[PDB]
Amino acid sequence: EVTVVLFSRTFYDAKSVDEFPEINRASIRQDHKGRFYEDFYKVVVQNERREEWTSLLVTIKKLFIQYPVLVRLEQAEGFPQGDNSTSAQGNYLEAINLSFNVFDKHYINRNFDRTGQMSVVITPGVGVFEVDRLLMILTKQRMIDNGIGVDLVCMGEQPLHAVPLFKLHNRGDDYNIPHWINHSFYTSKSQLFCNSFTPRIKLAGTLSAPPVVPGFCCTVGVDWKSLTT
Amino acid sequence: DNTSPISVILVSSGSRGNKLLFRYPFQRSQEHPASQTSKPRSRYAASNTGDHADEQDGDSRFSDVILATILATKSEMCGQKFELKIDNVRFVGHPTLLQHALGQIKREAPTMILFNVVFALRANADPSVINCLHNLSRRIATVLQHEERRCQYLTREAKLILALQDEVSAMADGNEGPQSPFHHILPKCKLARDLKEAYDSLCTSGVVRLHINSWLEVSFCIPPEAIERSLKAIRPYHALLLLSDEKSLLGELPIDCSPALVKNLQQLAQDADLALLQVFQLAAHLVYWGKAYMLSPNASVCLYSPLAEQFSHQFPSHDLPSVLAKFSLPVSLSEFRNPLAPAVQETQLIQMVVWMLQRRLLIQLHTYVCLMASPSEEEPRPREDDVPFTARVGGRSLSTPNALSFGSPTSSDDMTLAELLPSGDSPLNQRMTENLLASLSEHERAAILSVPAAQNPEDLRMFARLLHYFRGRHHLEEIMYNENTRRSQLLMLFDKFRSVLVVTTHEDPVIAVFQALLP
Amino acid sequence: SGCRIECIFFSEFHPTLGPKITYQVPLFDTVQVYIITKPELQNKLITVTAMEKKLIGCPVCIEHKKYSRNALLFNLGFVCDAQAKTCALEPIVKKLAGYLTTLELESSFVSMEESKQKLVPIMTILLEELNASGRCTLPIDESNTIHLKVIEQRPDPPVAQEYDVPVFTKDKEDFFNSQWDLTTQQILPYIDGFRHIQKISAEADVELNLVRIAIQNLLYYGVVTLVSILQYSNVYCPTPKVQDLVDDKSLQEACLSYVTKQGHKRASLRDVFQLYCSQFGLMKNLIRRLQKYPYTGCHSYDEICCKTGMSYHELDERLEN
Repeated sequence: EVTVVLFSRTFYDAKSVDEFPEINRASIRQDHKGRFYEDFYKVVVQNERREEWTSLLVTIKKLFIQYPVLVRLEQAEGFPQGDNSTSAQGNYLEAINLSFNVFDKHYINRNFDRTGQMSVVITPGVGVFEVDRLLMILTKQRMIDNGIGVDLVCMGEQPLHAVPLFKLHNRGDDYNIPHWINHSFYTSKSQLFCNSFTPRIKLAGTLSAPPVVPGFCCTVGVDWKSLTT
Repeated sequence: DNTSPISVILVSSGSRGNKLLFRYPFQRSQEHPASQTSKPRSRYAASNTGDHADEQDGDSRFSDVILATILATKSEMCGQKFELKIDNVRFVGHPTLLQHALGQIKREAPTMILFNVVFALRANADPSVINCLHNLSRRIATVLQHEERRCQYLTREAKLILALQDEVSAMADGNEGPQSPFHHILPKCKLARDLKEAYDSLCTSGVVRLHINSWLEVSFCIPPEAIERSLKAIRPYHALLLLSDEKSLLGELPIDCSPALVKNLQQLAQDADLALLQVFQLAAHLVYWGKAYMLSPNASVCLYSPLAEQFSHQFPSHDLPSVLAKFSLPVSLSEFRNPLAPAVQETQLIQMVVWMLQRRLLIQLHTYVCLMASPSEEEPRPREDDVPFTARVGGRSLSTPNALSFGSPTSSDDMTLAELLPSGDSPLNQRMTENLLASLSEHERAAILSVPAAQNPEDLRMFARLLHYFRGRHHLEEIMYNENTRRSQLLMLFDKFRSVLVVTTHEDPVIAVFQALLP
Repeated sequence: SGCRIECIFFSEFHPTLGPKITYQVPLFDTVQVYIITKPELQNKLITVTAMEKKLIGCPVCIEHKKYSRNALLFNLGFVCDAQAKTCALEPIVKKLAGYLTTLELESSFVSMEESKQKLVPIMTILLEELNASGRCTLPIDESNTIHLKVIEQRPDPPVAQEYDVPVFTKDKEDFFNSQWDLTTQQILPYIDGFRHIQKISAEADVELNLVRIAIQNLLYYGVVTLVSILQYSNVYCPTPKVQDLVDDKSLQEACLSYVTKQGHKRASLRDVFQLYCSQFGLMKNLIRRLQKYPYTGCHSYDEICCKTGMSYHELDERLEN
């Protein structure tokens, strides 16, 4: 029994006619930085088992084409900045925490036809997330109870460091590495010479005990057996 | 990466009169694998009356490769083609056609097809390799008056491709007089990288095309004194014998090509080194200087004006060829050329005067490894009492892991440790002292056969690797390796390197070397 | 504008009253070319890329076969010059074949003929916009907007040995510093600090295999390696120069114009060229800083670039020493 939930953020969607308790406002203590932002969830099929899939693939193509107007020109209209970068911001940790907010109330309406619990996040991110301290410690304490979380990256391009990592966003750049998460990459199907591990874009114009770089990392598969059974 | 997917001759296109395939199993004059056998036509196949196929590497679906090759190698209009299918299979295709019944441009029957000989490669080819396959196919597919599928040449060709990396060459090489680099470089490629055609066409001073194969021969069924004049010091006699072999015969070359072949042994060492790994050196000049007795008019003419419109007119205009004429015109032609070889060319006394005058006036000098005498060419510029020598490319042995008493680091004067008069710089005699003594007679050239891998290391160390591995700066490593030859205690001080090869400190061997220095 | 396409065509094996129909956009899909390239445009093996050569040019093509009852079979071909690169135009044609497959399995373009006529302005906009800039965003549905990009397909990079030196040919101040990887942002500050084994434990504190991979990828895009910068020569200094000593051999070594062991002759015998083409050095002290460590502008690049506008000195300097 699946859900397929799309989620994203926008920046500078401050206010319009009665759209006030929808916004949020992000900030940084050590260097002052505070902006307006807004989180959107669009769900596709909520709680429905059926055989003969791949019709969701057609509906996700329809929603991909409809998506930028669907996210940009809604509730508040200042100057909009859509769909912020994952390696700079993101609502990732809040999304996993809301999946836990679903799964804590499993005893409410009990299907007699399901046993196991699973939450999979597909991201085009690199593996970097810039995450507040309190939410990360809180989700450690909540995955203490019922470990259900799986992350997979369809960006590919397995970087040159310990790839699941969090730069802290607390109210040296403070790193952290999780050992509770199950990350897996998805390489595409082709054969060429030297798969580069770097992007590039040309502009016009006491302890410090975890660093992330001296940890060695060859390849991570997909782990299909922990995604089908 | 020089691999071999397929060389194939399929009877895909038999459109002719009589006595072959037409609707029976595969069958031809002097070759009939028939009565429904395994049916091979491809590369690695044991071949006689009866035959056996093998399939090794094409990185694709091999029966699909055969069944698509049948219908995807025939061309209707003549010429030679190329087909790059998927990312890692190519086919440099060569058909030809001779359809005529009893025209023979006597036999038992006309069995003549659209010819179907083709060899392949995967994904990183080279236009030299393409030209090689074009030339081999042009020489294979000629006529064969009585049609003969001689597959023994197919087996020699399949061994030819994997066996020998280089196409064709000669141990006996000629010379660079005044004319040979121009005679090379004006078309730059006459036919199929043929040293023998190159030196013969320059040797008779005229172009003549008698064919050259790769390693299996396929037939198509004057002496001037200037040669021995420009080739006194290096190889006149057997080169004149090769002139005799090329004015007389063709294809009968490997009978006379190779079997015709302190100070004396070092001369032979210079020959065995010029065969592979040591280059020579020359110098040139140039007339370029200036900013915002017979030097100031040339300087003014070069400064406020262009040159050849002015300084090429006055020296006959006063009826005196003298120091300024000899400084103006022949030195300007030598500046057009820029080796010292035209100063050797157009002279009778200038050779002892020319650098004297270049030091006399303000001409700029420089010294260089000589112009474009690449190892795809024969051998240049014969040895004399004056030519300087230095080796660059060829590798050599190793010093620090194996802990030889012989110190061989490649530093300044590259290999640090009546008597070689043509040795201009220290690397020549340092390399030959690192090779061997001058005492062994034939075991010395056996050791020159042995220096491939140089008593079997490969040198991954170039005298800055020591500064990479540990705290060996310039001073310490030179003070230790300048008396390394004598006693190996100074060697073993670094050559106890197993102890800092089993470091167990997981960060830095430099500090552990610095601690293990004095104890 | 290196590669230059000129004609784009669709074709289809028609039912028996027609052999094979074509939809052309401008070369020309003429008679004899299509006759002699007929056997490639129907194959046993499907869904693979295949290009052939011919007298005028090169079809890069792929065919597909669907609707096996009255078995339907079409192909998209992309005909370009005889000898251009055309290694950057294989995945674009294969990706267009994949898009046409999903377009036929969702909405069935090539069973109705008004969409078959609509298929031709697709080719005209592609033929304009590939040669225009090299990428196409092109909507043809409520559920398909085809996207295409020309990848330059650079050659392989060499190996990055443990003792070389990176140099930026380009400038660091032209990129987004925020748009890199973390390892590149932790290497890129001390990249002028020459020795690789210095910079790793100077700022990086990384695995040396990791900084090797990172500098190899920066060599694959935009950074040139060279060999170490210990003061080999000392005796080049007795000529008068206007503050032009350090970057000189770094530039001309980056030009790949030397035998390596510079000794004591290279610098003077081209420093006469540098003098006519135009406190202390503390020279005993750059030695302990060399193991692992836990006129206003000086004319060094301006003169070589403004004479790189000409070519005589780069002939006389490619001819090395």
